[PDB]
Parts: sequence; C-alpha cells; structure tokens
Amino acid sequence: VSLMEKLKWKIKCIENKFLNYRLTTNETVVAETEYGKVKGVKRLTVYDDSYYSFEGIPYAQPPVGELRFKAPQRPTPWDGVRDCCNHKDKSVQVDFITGKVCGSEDCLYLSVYTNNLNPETKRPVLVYIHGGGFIIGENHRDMYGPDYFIKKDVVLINIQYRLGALGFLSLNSEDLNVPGNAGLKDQVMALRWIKNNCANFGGNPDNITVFGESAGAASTHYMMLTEQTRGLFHRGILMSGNAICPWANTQCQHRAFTLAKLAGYKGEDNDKDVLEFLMKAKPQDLIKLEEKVLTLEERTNKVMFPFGPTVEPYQTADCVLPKHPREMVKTAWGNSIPTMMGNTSYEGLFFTSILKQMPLLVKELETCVNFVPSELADAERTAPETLEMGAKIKKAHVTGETPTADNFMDLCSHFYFWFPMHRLLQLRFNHTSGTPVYLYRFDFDSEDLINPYRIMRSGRGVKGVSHTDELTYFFWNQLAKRMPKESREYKTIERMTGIWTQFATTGNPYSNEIEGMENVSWDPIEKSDEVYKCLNISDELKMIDVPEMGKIKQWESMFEKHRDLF
Repeated sequence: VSLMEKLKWKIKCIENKFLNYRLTTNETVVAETEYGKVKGVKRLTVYDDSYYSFEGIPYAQPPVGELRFKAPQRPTPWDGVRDCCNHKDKSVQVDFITGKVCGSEDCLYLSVYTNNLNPETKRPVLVYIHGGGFIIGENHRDMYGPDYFIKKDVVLINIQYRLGALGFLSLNSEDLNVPGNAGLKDQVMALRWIKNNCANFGGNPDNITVFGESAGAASTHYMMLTEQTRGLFHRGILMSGNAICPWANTQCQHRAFTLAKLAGYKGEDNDKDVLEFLMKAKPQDLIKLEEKVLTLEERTNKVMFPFGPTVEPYQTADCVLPKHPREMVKTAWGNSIPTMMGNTSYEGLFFTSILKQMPLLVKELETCVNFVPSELADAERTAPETLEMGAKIKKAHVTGETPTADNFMDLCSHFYFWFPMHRLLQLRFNHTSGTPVYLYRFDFDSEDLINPYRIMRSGRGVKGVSHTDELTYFFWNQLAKRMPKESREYKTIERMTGIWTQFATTGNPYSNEIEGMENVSWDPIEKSDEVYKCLNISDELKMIDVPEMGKIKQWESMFEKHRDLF
C-alpha cells in the first residue's frame, strides 16, 4: 500500500481515537455473564443515536504458550467486575495498510451492542463474523462499528477468532493434538457463549442470526455445517461466500514444515520436531512469513491462502470439519434453518489491484485452464480434457479476440463466488427439509461513502460494485461520515440494515415498512427453479432473474462427464 494511504490512514487512526473518546459517555453499566460481571459503557453515533457497548468479553482462555495451535478452552471466571469499556487487540496479522505485523495472540474476545439493555421484549440477536481470508480482520469499531444497526431494536455481536497459521495450522500426527481449524473452533465457542449469555443483554436466545461477508460467510456456513453447533442459532446469512468456495478450504498439513523452514527451523520433516519449533517461534515471525509458504504451483492452481479451514486428519473432542464441505452439506443441521445468500453485481472487480501488479494474469484467459475447478483439472493443467473445460470458461467471459482485465475480473466473480453458490444451492436441495433460501444481489454503487477495503483493492475512483462494497452500508468505519437523511447512501443503510433485521426477526426478508419494497415479491429459490430469482438492490429494489445465470450454467457444463463431482 502506498506511502500516501499510509499517512492518510495514520491520520484517520488519530482522528478515530479522538472521535471515539468524544463519542464516549460516563454512563457505565454492569451486566451478568455466566463467567462473572462485565462493565460496559454507553456510546454515541454521528447520527445522534446511542448504544450500550461491551467490548473485550473473553469467550475462551487466551490461546497462548501451550494452547497455541490448540482448540480453545473455556476462560476462567472472575469475581468482581471485569472492565469491558475498551477494545482488546486483534489477532496477529499483517496490516494491509502498513505491511507491518500487528495484533496479539491474546485475541479471543467478542463485543456486544444494543440501544437498550432492558427491552420490554427479548430481541433478535445478530452475530457478525468478519471476513479477511482467515488471515486479517477484527471486531474493532473503526472497521465494524455497530452505529447503523443500533438504530434497530436488535442485539448485535461482533466476534474475533484466530487467524492465519495461528488459527489454521494442521498436522497429521495424531499424538500432537493439532488437527486444524482452531480458528473455526474459536467461532464455535463464541456461538456457545452467545447462546448462554445473550439473554443478559436483552437478547432472545431462541432467535439468533449468524452472518458474515467473504471469509465470514464461509465461516457462517461452517457454523451451519458442523455438528458442534447444532441448534445454536436460527437464521444464517451468507454474504459473498460459503464453505465450498475454492478459497474456503485447503489441505495444508504439509505446509507446517515449509513455514518452519522459512522461520529458520533446522531438522527433519516430522510433525513433532516441526511443531516444537513453531511452538516457540515469535508469533509475528510466523505471520510475517505466511505470504511465502505457497509454492509457485499452488499459486498457479489458484490456491489463495497457505493456511485455512481443512478436513481434519483425525477426529478429536472439538473436531469441526471431519469431512470435505460438500460431504458435510449432506447431513448439515443448518440446511434446515432460514437462509439468505447473495453477492455484489461486480464481485471480481476486487482483483484490480492484483492485476495492476501482475498484468500477465490476463493471459491466463487464453485457455482459462488455470480456472478449471482443481478437482477436475490435471496437475500440469495440460490434459486435453482440461483444455476442453478451459474452453467452456473461455466462452463464458472472453468477449473479444483477446481477453481483457474486465473479462478476467468478470471470470473471478464466478470462479470465486457465483459458481460455488450455485453448487451449494443444488447440493443443499437434495438434502434439506425444505426451509427457504432467499437470494439478493447488491448493486448499489457509491463513491460518496466508502470502507477501508477499497484502499486495499485500490478501488479509488473505480466504477462498479466490488466485493466488500456492501459493508459500508452495514457498519460504521473510520472513513465514514454523517450522510444527509435523504441521500441515496443513507437510504441504502436503512434498507440494508432494515432487511437484515427483518430476516433476523422472522426468517423472511420482506417488509413493506422498508422503503422501496412496496412492489417487491421476494420468493425463495425452489429445487424446480431452472433460473434463480434475486432481489437486486440498487437505487431501486427490484426482483429479477439472476443475470449471472447463463455463465453459471456454462461453468456447470464443465461437469457434463463428471456429474458425481458437481
């Protein structure tokens, strides 16, 4: 990231701190938790609303020392009153703005917000799981501020969880108790905490909605798939992602050693000696080097992250993913709760920054063999059947004689988001009680209000609705500002938070009390539907056939001779 966005962000960091002190009140309050009393504080929003804020509530023991790479344990209860008027630190990660490593291993906390601690009726509980490829992200209010949602009478909760190698190291040897998915196991225990404690904050423990964007959507889906969380929540929202996206899992059991070797390990490739070295390494050294773990072949085959959710090699007590995601969908308890999914109208536009550095990537579309689903393609991507499958993808996105950056970015929308969603819907239909799934398409474009991800995708002055553009209308961030109440950006906040809280409440996203929706007939997707219908959200809300559907069926045809793998 540029030296200009570094000083610019430094300033907004200094501003956000003064604004956060300014927006604090003296009204402290105490709430009960099953671990002991927590003290929160009332805060202000630039729209002159206010909310009770409980930050830094531990839901697990700090996963430090011997607990590193291990499943989380329950935290130790305290006597007295725990201070929850400040944020705790984020998970150890690379700061996308500076490039420095920030965060702490002591990171397993959650935050609770609401405009009213003593509502006259129990409220819908919304749990947000942040994205960031399982390697970055946080529940700090400078990125995910509860300011828009607390205009509604809900209880909003933002959790953290272990990221990168510290979250998703995986070792084959069953003796060392490092099966993998530690960071997902953090999410589970946070869900259990929210289940047993939300009542103390005015929340309805029988009406809990989990949602997340990108990696947080994949996370949410995992929470819907695993046996560990059965019955914990009641609605799910998958925003630009799910667990069968090709970036949402990886078999990384062999990458532990590589990481050790980058961090200066001397010895042999056996899990034990590898683990002992990783266990005493400085946390920020492991995280800083993660960028270098993937081989050139892996990057070629579009492996996006070295460490992430994995099929655990053996089953232990807190196992989360005992089989591949496609297999878990076949029995998943979460298939039978109300579900909303969606994407933006130009998902792949996110990859502008990457293309700016590697223009050679555009030539991948001459045969498109690199984007053939990996389970179908051959190792070298050179088999005649792979070139054939490649050609189908090519027909779907290469508009001219030569592929462009736009063709590339359009393909990415499908490779990374639309096609996995399709496969998931079809797989789910063959294994579900018949609970509704609704689709949305986020199609509202604005430069007048933005979020920090736009700095990272280099989305400054770039038309179209990229991956993460929707976050801006759900959460306050330190680049946001007060918008006139009649502005299109403000209406979109009202609509988005309106629809999400309505879904959370009833399991049905439609409400005539949301402006723009008076003509809307939002029907869920049925197994007999050849064509998906979605609520397209722009300056006007309109039900339409998914415009991506033709290209979606184009990708599905790659599985013509391999229907069992679809």
